[PDB]
Amino acid sequence: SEEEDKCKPMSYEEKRQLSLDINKLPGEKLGRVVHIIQSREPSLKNSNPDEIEIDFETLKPSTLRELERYVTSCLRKKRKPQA
Amino acid sequence: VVPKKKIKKEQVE
Repeated sequence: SEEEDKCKPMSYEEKRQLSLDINKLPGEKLGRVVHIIQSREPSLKNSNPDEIEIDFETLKPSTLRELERYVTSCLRKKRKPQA
Repeated sequence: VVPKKKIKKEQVE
């Protein structure tokens, strides 16, 4: 149950930044966000991993914080990962 | 509302 409090809620400004940091992820690395999303959001498992629609409104804070922290491993630890 | 991210292959910028 601590998982619900351990995860901090992602605000609008943040979900925006998130959608922008996800947009920074290269095709191979962004298949992970689709995967994190599809897996953590089994309600969108009908969606294909190469055709995913990251719905930041349906994405749980957990997924969003994961997506965000995930991209940061590729973005805030490496400049332009598609270069 | 944050716009739904359309990930239709090759969306990296």
